[PDB]
Amino acid sequence: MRKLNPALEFRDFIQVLKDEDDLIEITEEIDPNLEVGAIMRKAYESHLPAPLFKNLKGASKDLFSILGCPAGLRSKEKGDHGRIAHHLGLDPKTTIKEIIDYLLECKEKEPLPPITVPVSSAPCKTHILSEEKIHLQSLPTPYLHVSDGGKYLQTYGMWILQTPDKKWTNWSIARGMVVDDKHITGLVIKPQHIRQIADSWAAIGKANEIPFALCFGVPPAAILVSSMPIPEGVSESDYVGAILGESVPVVKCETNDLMVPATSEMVFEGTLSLTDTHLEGPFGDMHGYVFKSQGHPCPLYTVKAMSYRDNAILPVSNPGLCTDETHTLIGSLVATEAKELAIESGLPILDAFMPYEAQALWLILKVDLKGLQALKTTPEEFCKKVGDIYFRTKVGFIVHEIILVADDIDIFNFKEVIWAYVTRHTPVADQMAFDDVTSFPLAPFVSQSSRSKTMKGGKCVTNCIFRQQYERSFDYITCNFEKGYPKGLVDKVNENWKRYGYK
Amino acid sequence: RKLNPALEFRDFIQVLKDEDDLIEITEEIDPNLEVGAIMRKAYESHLPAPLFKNLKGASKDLFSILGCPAGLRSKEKGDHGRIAHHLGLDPKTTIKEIIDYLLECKEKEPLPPITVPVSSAPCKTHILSEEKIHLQSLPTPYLHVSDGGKYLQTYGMWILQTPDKKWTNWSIARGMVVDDKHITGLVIKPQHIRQIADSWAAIGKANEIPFALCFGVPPAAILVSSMPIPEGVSESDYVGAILGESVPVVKCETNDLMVPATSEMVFEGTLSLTDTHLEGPFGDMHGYVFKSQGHPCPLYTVKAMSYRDNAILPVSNPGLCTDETHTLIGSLVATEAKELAIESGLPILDAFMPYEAQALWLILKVDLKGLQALKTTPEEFCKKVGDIYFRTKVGFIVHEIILVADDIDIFNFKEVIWAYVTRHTPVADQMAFDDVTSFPLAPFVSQSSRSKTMKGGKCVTNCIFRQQYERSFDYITCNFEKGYPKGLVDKVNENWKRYGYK
Ligand SMILES: Cc1cc2c3c(c1C)C(C)(C)CC=[N+]3c1c([nH]c(=O)[nH]c1=O)N2C[C@H](O)[C@H](O)[C@H](O)COP(=O)(O)O
Ligand SMILES: Cc1cc2c3c(c1C)C(C)(C)CC=[N+]3c1c([nH]c(=O)[nH]c1=O)N2C[C@H](O)[C@H](O)[C@H](O)COP(=O)(O)O
Ligand SMILES: [K+]
Ligand SMILES: [K+]
Ligand SMILES: [Mn+2]
Ligand SMILES: [Mn+2]
Repeated sequence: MRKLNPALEFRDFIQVLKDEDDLIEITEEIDPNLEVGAIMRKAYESHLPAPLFKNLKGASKDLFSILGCPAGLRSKEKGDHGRIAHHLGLDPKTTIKEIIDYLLECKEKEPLPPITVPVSSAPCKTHILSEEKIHLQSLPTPYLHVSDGGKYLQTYGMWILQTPDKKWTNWSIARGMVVDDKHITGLVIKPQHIRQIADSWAAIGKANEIPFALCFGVPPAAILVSSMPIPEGVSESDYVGAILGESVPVVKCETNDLMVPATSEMVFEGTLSLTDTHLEGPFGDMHGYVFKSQGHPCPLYTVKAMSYRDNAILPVSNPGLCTDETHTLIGSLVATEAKELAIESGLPILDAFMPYEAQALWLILKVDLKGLQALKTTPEEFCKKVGDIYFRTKVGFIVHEIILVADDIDIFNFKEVIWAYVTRHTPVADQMAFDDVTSFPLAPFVSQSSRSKTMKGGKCVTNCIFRQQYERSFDYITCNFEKGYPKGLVDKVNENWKRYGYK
Repeated sequence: RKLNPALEFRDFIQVLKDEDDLIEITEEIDPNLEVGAIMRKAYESHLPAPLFKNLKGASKDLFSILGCPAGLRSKEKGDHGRIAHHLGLDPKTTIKEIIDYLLECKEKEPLPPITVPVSSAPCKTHILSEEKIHLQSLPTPYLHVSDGGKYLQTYGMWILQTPDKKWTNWSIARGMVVDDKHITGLVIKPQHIRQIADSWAAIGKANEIPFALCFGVPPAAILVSSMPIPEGVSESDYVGAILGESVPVVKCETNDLMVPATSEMVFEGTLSLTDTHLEGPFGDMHGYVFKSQGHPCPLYTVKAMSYRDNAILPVSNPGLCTDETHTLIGSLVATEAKELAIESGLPILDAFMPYEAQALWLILKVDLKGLQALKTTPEEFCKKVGDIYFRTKVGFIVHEIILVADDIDIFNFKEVIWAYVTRHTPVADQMAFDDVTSFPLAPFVSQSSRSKTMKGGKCVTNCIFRQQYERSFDYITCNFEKGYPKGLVDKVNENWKRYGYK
């Protein structure tokens, strides 16, 4: 078998998961109407192998297979974050901390802008359809959740938009549903870069004609960085190239000047209008709900051209209850940028993480107690400093509760987090509300209350650092097996376990 | 005959053996740390309970240790089966069914204990008078690093009786060996051990309260010992109702208290509230040993002991979830919490204290039809709820009451945490109670200034959407079992193996 590069090539990503027994090719006919979604949910929820649906009801030979759960969790024996690790070309057993720290290290690497390759060598140019041959309604697009507002073709593809001055090309994920034979609609909302760039087209009189590309089965490093809140003005492609150690190979679109990854499974091209809008949503989302007939108009994308590979594969995320990509990518790439912001701001933080169990609503900051102690501060002042750094930023947008814990908590393990949360904060008294900051409109407690009108508040910083940890050493015993007892005793017990009779 | 694990501690051990849920460790184990460490490993992976048959320093009779008598075990055998066996219930009975059974038992005729012959009573097999009491000779475990001492009393039953003899209380409260004749332990309000002790102090007998301390009692008894049943009600009579028969008892050597005839060990003597000794710290239900944070507690003077051949000390070693301080303490508060909701007219279907929340969170499953009939608001309902629970003994340990609608399975922490984070606005949906009694054991209380006031720091958290207070609100829960029509869910489960899943 060839040497696999799953960060660079979507199909190598598929092969590496086969070789790890982490992918199940389903060859029997599966209905894109709910059945795909339901299988994906069953697989996410027990951390099982990713399904590749090779035989979809209503598919042509090329359009398409579906890959579900591309960044779901899997058994610990294989490395439970192996799928995320493979998007970055890392050892499958890498921890999430290491994943995060690698993304931060790649920020100081030389950015490698994309490299144009010949069209004759680019798999995404194998088939080219011009406008009259665009028939979105004939694609076997999944209907992912009951009461979704339409069929969501765009759950794990990359939108490419570029500023008018050509200086900033943004790659990002935002949901899109098929509206009719030629149109997609989806979220283009503040403070997302896709809206920022669309607005820069509006600012010069071209709100009804913004060029885009939508690419599926891009280099897995590209799709991951597509979900990451990197800074404005920074073209994702260049940071992808630093992650990969090589420039992303690209080709020009058929109908505009945008560059698309040469190994994409499927490329859609066209223009976006902010002034022609269509009812969109609802969509089963990151917090675990479909709220019925709660759609709202969004912009229309007119598809004008398409290109694709033989036997093309559509990667799909089907969000809901933890754990899926809206938790493993959205949350952790937020936590990555929250750590960066801590470094920028000088907060005494070791790590950051968004527990999956908290539906990417909670941001846990692991506080370096010595560094905290060096500030000579109080919980009230420190919680204010922290909330003020995070809750007015794009990075802090999805976050409604920042939880501060000492450096004895493994924040990446929710058994330790929930322990620290309930045992170390006094309800209400240890929580600081932030009334005036922008609410995340998707939080169900926000959207299903009068706060959906006012758009402000409902966020807090929760102090789970004991008062004495603001001042000095505080040595207590954590009462479990591994931490509670001397290393000699833990080993002795572990060595003799079978001999005792445990079977 | 038939084993009766509810009535006999040794039948309880036998049915755990019969289910491969008990490991008899026959090599030498040190009660210094090693027992407690083995126990922690067992609890934390829901493994078979250890029976330590050969403790360093033990005599032939005093003693073996059974750890984890109410720990959780594999779902295959019934994960709550140890608790079900304390009540003589099917081992696969769920904790909801356990709770509802305890509530049913409240309607049965109470059966007070019946005296049986001393000659037949196992707990009278060996009898020691005062001079032969040597508590330092017992292989008492040192359960956690930095414990204040060796806690003999973690899963036994204190017996105190009011001076007028109308109420005999059975309860568990920790106790450590002080010296060769004395134990010290918690005796705090609002617990009944303290309430009864105070009634003795009011008539000039604070320094001479009769007590008995019993180990390896009838498991139904040790379970009700951890339950906050009403004041004035003798546990023995409800334990009777649970068993379908009177607990068999015998009189103490040195006082008038009645002890279970099948007890493994009985210690007797006098409690003094006014002779105190440094007690603790102890690794307790919230998961911490706070080093050198002991406090003065009453002294128990042991004047007599009796015991069986080959006696067994049952032991609980608390800490991170899950152990008896969560499965018994929490669930038994929940049981009385549900009973209180019924008596107070709240529309509560079920109550539970998730193990993950270290018995600090009480979840109340609200009947939405009942809530809607109230025509109330969240603010009013949260007040009503906190007022009912936080001002009474049953609410003592609980710092946060979480209200959820009837679509949440409160026995499943995946649904509870999902509902918690998604359905309440941080701070705005929380109502603080400032003037209620704090649980002194909560680490956020003990390690703050609130340790000096003992007031406040409790809250009710509203996880019921605003619309659910008024009318129907049909939304889709985005998971496999709830999100999809039943026919599809069944179809996927039937075809799973054929897809290629293994
Ligand atoms: C991984 C992932 C990220 C989604 C996402 C999903 C996934 C799988 C979906 C498709 C399943 C459902 C909803 N999503 C949207 C989304 N951002 C957004 O504006 N609208 C969305 O609809 N995000 C987040 C978005 O990709 C991140 O906020 C990026 O930081 C945005 O890029 P930018 O920083 O360049 O604006
Ligand atoms: C099961 C159980 C219950 C403990 C307990 C433990 C266990 C295993 C320990 C021994 C491992 C550690 C600490 N415990 C104490 C405790 N109550 C108390 O006042 N002091 C305690 O030290 N409890 C709770 C007590 O048993 C319940 O609150 C009962 O409601 C008390 O009975 P009462 O209502 O008759 O007063
Ligand atoms: K991005
Ligand atoms: K009791
Ligand atoms: Mn961007
Ligand atoms: Mn009582």
